[PDB]
Amino acid sequence: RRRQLIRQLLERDKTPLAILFMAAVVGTLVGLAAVAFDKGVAWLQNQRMGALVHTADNYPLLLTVAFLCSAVLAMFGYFLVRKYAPEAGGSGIPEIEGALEDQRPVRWWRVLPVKFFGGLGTLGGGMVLGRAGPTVQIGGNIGRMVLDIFRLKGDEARHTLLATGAAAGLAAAFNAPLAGILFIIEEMRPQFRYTLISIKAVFIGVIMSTIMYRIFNHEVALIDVGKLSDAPLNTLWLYLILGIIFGIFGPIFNKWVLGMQDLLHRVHGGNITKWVLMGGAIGGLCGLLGFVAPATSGGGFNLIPIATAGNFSMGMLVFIFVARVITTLLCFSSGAPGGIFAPMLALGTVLGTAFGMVAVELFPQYHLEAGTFAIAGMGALLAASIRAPLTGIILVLEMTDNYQLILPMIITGLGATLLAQFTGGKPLYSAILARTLAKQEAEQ
Amino acid sequence: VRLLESGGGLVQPGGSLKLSCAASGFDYSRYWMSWVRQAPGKGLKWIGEINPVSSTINYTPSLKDKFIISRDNAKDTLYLQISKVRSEDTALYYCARLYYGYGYWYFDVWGAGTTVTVSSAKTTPPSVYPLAPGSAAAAASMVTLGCLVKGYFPEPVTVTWNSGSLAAGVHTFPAVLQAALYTLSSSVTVPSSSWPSETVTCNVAHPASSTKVDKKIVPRA
Amino acid sequence: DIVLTQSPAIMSAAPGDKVTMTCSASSSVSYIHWYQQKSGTSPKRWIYDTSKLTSGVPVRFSGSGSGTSYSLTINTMEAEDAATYYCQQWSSHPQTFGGGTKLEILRADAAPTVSIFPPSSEQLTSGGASVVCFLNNFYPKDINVKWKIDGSERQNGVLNSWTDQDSKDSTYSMSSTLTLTKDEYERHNSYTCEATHKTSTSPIVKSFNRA
Repeated sequence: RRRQLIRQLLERDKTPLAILFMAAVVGTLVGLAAVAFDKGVAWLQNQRMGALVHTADNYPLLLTVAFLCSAVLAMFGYFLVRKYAPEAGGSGIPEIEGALEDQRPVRWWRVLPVKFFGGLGTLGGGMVLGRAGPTVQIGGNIGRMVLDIFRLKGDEARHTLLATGAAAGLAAAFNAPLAGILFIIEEMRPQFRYTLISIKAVFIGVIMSTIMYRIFNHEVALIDVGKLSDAPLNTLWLYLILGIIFGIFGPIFNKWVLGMQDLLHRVHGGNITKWVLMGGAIGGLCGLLGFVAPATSGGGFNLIPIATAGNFSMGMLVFIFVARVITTLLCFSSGAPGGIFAPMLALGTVLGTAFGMVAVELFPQYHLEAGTFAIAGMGALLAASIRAPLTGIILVLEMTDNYQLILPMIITGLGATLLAQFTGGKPLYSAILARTLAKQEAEQ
Repeated sequence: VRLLESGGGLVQPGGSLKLSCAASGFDYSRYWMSWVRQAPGKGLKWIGEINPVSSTINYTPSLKDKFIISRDNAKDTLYLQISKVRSEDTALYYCARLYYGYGYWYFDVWGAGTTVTVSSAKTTPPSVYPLAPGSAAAAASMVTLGCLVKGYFPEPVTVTWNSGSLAAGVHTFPAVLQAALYTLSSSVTVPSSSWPSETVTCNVAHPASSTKVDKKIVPRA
Repeated sequence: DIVLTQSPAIMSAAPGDKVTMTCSASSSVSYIHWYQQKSGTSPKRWIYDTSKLTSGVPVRFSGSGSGTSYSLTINTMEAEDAATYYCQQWSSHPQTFGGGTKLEILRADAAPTVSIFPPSSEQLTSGGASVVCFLNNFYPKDINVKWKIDGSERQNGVLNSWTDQDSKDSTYSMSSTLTLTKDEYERHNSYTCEATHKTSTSPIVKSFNRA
């Protein structure tokens, strides 16, 4: 065996130039697609908020047109999915993990146009869903599409091009190349067996799509929080406790998303019309809340800098929290096309902040600033629910550029994954794939 | 790294004054600033602190608007407004940058501090008198000289000999207050041959009453 | 709020000697700090977090303690160690300070050099007559001064002031000023200054005659 090992070492890191070049082309396409998607969404939210001025007089007519618009967009989305590609429903990440396990097809000819225009409807309609799902899935399918277009053979090419397209998608959703690479090598990849995935190719693809992102989003940030304060050693324990809180809440939140997934399937029993209409109702409800109390709807990115700065009151924080737990559950569980990463970033921020506030009044001698707890908690829900701490920590880092909070962030995120395990719970994406795969049997 | 606080001085009881603290030699922004004071002949006492963005400002358990601590990061300057000044407020005031090791904060760097005097007594200039050898005529290796600075208010007065070139053998006593007036004397001991021969000058200054006097000590006729 | 009580308010120790001062807390504290304050100057952070030395603080300086009792120690004390030491604790809010400890350079006894001065010509011109008497460089601090006009004692109009320990000879100095009215001053002739100090049973007298 030692002779085989020696042979492999001596042959390590030699990826066929063709796969690398195709990873470059994939990265470029995924990046362009993610830019186009983001712009379309923004344009829709804009138009919608522009109609509210052409009808800004009759208040009831306002609360009416907000709802109608959002309903029509949500409905268009649910329709496009339920009618053409059922698989493009929800996050899309589980499905792609399945494809990495060769247990789920990659019908790109269907998913690409459906996930794109479908998500455009739901996101542009104001629903509490992120761009992460749609872009990562479109990424993967783009990778499959190029694989098929150049009829590339071998597991590696199939596995590599699929994984890079996914990573570049994540990169282009958050402008976070490192988070995009780490996500594949911590969550997406098969967790129980070896794989022929070329990291360097993933790298190339991510770089390419991130550059495509920069070509269209120069001089702006998704989340500008500025430079926060430092964290003394004697304050570290506070970040542990907060992790324990996320730890008890992580599993619970997972139970709810899955439960609500079932409970809502009952309401329409799988009927495409009761489905499309239920979605139209949730969507419209979001467009409605998107005016009355904006902090309860949308992606949540907007309310992050504010909450971190301490501009919200405790009561406002609790309100926003509960309302968002409800709208997030309602939107994701309903099978609507969208991600759950950002909503969880928002929730984590709010919870983290509230905790910081409490801490501040309880420990004046620590000279705390609630925002450090907001940043530490921002990725804590991704650590407790999806259970991919390293990717969350690096994503937050890449978005908030507050590396001096690195230790607290790791301490908080680790506490969450430690407490989430000893309270049971499962990696939400894994639980979902395990669910699709279980429902695929017992149905034979 | 320098902390220079000013604004102190004489204030009438019940009146209000604003102390300032000019910071320089480091980024003023990432630092928590704090005020502390020391009453004459007594211990130190914390007044309060203020974070970088002025979003947090804590005080000693002293009621209401008695203290108003503010800061201007644009001018790197710290401020302390005191109101309804009473005798207990007469003390030396120090601004201090705050920091920490393990996390149990300390007063990193302190300033020279500004003196605050609460009184209704009026600013009075000093009278400087030369203290010549009384009869002597008594040559010895050491001849002690000096000058009396009496009837001034309020503190302080600086006394130096020969513009400070004469630092050894100098003794400047603490001022004593009596009948609302301060009095202090300074003694300089020099070698006997040197004093008659050359000039031994005492420089007194009382900025408060805009007074500057140089008194040349001359033998008695 | 936490009350820090420093056990020795004043202490004297000759150079080269283990000196130790205590800082007791009313409640439980941790990682206390120490500040050195020399007469006339601003406090300087000396020791922090119970035993860490601030950059520039001599190794002869050490600190230790725990729970509700801490202490600062100086191994083989030098002459530049004389100052006032304040302990401080921000383990509880709001922070508090100790009463301080005064460290004085014990040394060899020295008799006072007494010098007496008659009122200046400039002062008399304004109806005042201050008679200054200096008692320079003596040790210990304890000392008694007695004024005598024409052999008769006088205690009214007398003001005294003592300097703090000197940074070079570690001796003390005192000034005694007898202020009178020009008319009072002129109706007498003999003005004497008497200094009584440990270094002698018989007082040191210095005087002058207006004639």
